[PDB]
Amino acid sequence: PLAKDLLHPSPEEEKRKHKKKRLVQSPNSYFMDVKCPGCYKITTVFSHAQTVVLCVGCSTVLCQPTGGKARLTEGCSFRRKQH
Amino acid sequence: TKKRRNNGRAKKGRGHVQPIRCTNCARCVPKDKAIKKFVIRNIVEAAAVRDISEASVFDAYVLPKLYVKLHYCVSCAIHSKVVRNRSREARKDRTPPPRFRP
Amino acid sequence: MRAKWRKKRMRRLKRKRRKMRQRS
Amino acid sequence: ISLGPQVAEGENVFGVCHIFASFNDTFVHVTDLSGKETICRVTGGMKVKADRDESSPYAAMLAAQDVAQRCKELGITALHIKLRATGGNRTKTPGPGAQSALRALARSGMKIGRIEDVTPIPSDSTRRKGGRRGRRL
Amino acid sequence: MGRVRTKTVKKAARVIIEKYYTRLGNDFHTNKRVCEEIAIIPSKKLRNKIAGYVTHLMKRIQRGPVRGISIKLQEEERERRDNYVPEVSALDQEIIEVDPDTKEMLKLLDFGSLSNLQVTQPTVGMNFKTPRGPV
Amino acid sequence: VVDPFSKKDWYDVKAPAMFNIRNIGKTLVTRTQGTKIASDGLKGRVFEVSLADLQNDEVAFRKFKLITEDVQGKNCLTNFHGMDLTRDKMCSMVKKWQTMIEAHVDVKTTDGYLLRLFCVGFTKKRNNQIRKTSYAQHQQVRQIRKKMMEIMTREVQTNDLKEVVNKLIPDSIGKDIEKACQSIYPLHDVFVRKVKMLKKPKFELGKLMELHGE
RNA sequence: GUGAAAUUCUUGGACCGGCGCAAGACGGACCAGAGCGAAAGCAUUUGCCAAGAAUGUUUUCAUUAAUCAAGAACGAAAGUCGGAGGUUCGAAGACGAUCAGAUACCGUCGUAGUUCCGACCAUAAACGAUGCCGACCGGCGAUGCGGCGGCGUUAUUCCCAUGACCCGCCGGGCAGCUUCCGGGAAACCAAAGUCUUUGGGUUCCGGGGGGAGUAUGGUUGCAAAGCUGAAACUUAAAGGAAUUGACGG
Ligand SMILES: [Mg+2]
Ligand SMILES: [Mg+2]
Ligand SMILES: [Mg+2]
Ligand SMILES: [Mg+2]
Ligand SMILES: [Mg+2]
Ligand SMILES: [Mg+2]
Ligand SMILES: [Mg+2]
Ligand SMILES: [Mg+2]
Ligand SMILES: [Zn+2]
Repeated sequence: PLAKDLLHPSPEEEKRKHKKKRLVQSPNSYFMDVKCPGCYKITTVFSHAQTVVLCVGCSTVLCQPTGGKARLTEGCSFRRKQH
Repeated sequence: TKKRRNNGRAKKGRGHVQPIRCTNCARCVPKDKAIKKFVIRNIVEAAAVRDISEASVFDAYVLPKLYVKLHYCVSCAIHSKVVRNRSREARKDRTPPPRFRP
Repeated sequence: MRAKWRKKRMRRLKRKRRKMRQRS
Repeated sequence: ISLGPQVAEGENVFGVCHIFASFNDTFVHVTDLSGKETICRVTGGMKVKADRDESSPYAAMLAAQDVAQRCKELGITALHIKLRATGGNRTKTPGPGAQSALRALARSGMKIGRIEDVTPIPSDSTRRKGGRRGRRL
Repeated sequence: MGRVRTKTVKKAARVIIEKYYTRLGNDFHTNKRVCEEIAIIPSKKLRNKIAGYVTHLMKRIQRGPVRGISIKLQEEERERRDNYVPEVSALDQEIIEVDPDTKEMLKLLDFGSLSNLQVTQPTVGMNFKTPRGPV
Repeated sequence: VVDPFSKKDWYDVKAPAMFNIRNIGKTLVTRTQGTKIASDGLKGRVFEVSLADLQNDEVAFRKFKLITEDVQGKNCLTNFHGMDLTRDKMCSMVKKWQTMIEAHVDVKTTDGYLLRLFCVGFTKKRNNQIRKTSYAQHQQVRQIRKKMMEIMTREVQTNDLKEVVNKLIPDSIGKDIEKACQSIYPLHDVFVRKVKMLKKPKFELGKLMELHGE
């Protein structure tokens, strides 16, 4: 392939490439909002949280820090923020 | 001239590999350099299986095997004819020789 | 001569030379 | 009297045969079932007088034949096998006399039980003799 | 033991087969009697050696298609090849077993919704690829 | 000059009640002379005897020791001394492209017998696996080793030696070990390769009689 | 025990079989063109002590960096010093064989040593015979670690997580197969390429073969020795890679 359009890559190969090796850098992480059952507060947590996030209104754990991505405690709902 | 790319051994990302003694002449040889043969021989000769089966106190008795791992230095390996010299192109192949089942 | 044995011979000779020099 | 055990006909008595089939010589030792008490032991070296054939298959054949004759005369009619090589830090393959010895024990009419390799395998041994350059021949 | 025919006799035999296949029979002595007039042979020994190889070759011809050309076998070969079109097309299947993914490809090629097509149930397991190494 | 075998008498050897084939075999000893009593001559003998000639239709690679400690009449009374596997089976079980998890633990029974149990564990490649090797990571191996070291204790501590003997006859310990570790890393070929008697409790006679009798 | 023997141990029970006791080495098979470490090197279980890469990261400082005379740490084996221990193996040494001779290869015995602690030495074909950092330049299938995404299978449980396989993707590694990328004297090398179309940064280092890694001086060392290191003289070749032939116990 001697004529690859390096300057309009389709989002597929753009997304599968490494974050720094993208044409313009884009973090793979994001922010999500998490819903503990029985709580009204909408807690915004990092998708790669390294710490134990907690509800200020109830003593329960929300995400378990893991290698790359925080693992959300079961029974919790989450949706993407602004894609 | 460099005869073999791997220098006649399998040591790649290591500095030192512990040695073993050749089973034939008791020469120290690096473990990956040595030729290893895993011989699985019947404990009895095929010509004596019938005699042992007839002289057995059991009816369906399976013959035990003989599980032995052999290490040769390449001197003994070439001398005992387990390995052979090959052409320059044939040295580039690593496929084990065929079993010859029929 | 194998280079190792030439080296060993030369080391012997150097020891002897140092000995004779020390005797003076 | 026959110097034997009081046994029936449809059943049989079992001894233990230790074949130390090294090179340079072979052993056709036969003991009792516990192994402490021995019945008869003949070697290939006591059946040839040439010192070359002490590990030859024929010497083991003669020794196994005489062990069989002695055991039958005493009243032992079945044997287990515990084959052994030199072992230790030395070689693990049995000598040439193992095969002929076992074939002779079978052919002589003696019955055979469990066959087992009991060669002394080290979890790790001392330094094997010969030096790091081996046995130059 | 020491009965290998050379190129000379073999080539002469093949040439007279491909020239005089019609005028030859399975007999040795009949085939040795034609080589005097269909050729010039300096020796009687070489003549009957060629005759024997001709008998062998044409026995093989009657048994199979030897690489020495046989005109009749050429026409049966020809009529096999450039003929026998079956009455029904081997590519006119009333139903064709089709991938859902290739069905999606066909509708992206505007050829979805065709009656002769049946959507195969895609397999499950993804167990292709041979096991690596021995065992 | 005369043979010593005219001076030898024959004795029977009896397995415990744990084994249905009680009749192990016959062993001989020299008759009694002087102070050299034959009773002590029988005592302290091991009878390295298999399992299939002790039980009925079980595996042939299991192997038992059966020390002799008392003789009465023309019979020897034997008690469990240790079990192990055959050379052939053990060395066939080891294969390349898979890891061996071995564990040992020293444990005392309820009645004072002290035992050293050794266990082997082999990693099983899945039936649909394409990867040539089936290796477990070091922490996985450590977890399996700790799991089996934990589980062999409670099969020995809380209970007596005779039922230990008849429960390692089917190697239910090894089957349980295989079943416990599937959630960590699948195993396939798990046996208690060896046990060796370390200490014994003073040889109570009544225990021996009820082990042979009822 | 050997090719064959012999030295050697043996009716005072040697070899062999059994049960124990003790000692010191060594951690088989699993063990891989696999992992880790700056290299040397590192493989029985468990615990403890600190340490590290890669990965992950919309964390932080903001050029703090790369390479490096002098200098410094570590540095296989062997060797040296002091103290324990000395099973096996085994320089030196002794003997038996072999031989024309055999100060050897072979067999038997055996000191130092080989093992642990402490202290030296600073050398190896210490090799990838191949400096480090950075960028670019073909493909393919694997493999180790980490992360991400998915048909399905399996393990408990009632399901998801979590493991074990399957299929891909990314980052860092150990490598492999293929290629008229290109390079080279070629062997070969995806680096030994992007070098007469010669310049990314930087350290060391060679100038025909011997003499010679010698002499002398300096310096380190308990020593053995290590670092630095000539000249006279001699020589027309010495070498590297491939081709053909001859020869091969
Ligand atoms: Mg060469
Ligand atoms: Mg090295
Ligand atoms: Mg030779
Ligand atoms: Mg050292
Ligand atoms: Mg000392
Ligand atoms: Mg010795
Ligand atoms: Mg630079
Ligand atoms: Mg010069
Ligand atoms: Zn060798």
